[PDB]
Amino acid sequence: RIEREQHHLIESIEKSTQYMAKRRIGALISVARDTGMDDYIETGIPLNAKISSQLLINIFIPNTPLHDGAVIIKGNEIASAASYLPLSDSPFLSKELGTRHRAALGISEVTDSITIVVSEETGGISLTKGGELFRDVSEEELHKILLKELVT
Repeated sequence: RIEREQHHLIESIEKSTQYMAKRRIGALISVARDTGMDDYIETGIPLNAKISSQLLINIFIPNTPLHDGAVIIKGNEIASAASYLPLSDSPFLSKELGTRHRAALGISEVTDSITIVVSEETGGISLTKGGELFRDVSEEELHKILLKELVT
């Protein structure tokens, strides 16, 4: 049950971000954990949808209603899309990185959530946790981190 759901969540994130990275589609996916993110869920469009790679991909297609903003995953659902996330004010964040990176950093400073970013400029995948940014991670590295952090 829970472990299978968590592995399916990881697979869904791996497959969708690989798809988007290849096509350089910007994406922002925040996975809630012990810290509650209900307040940011309430800022987006509610989906309460089953997790799948296909739905994640369709959400972030450019020039669509749901593509701007964050997807937030809570429990075993895609809770919301087009959600707002607080932007980090850190001066350490590279000027090369965009708004999605700053939003992922900002939510990671005030929650224990794991947030994944796909850069629309480079296709690189980045991850934020606990106020730190892990830039342009490999597929294997993404896999290891998600296995460690999302499987309990």
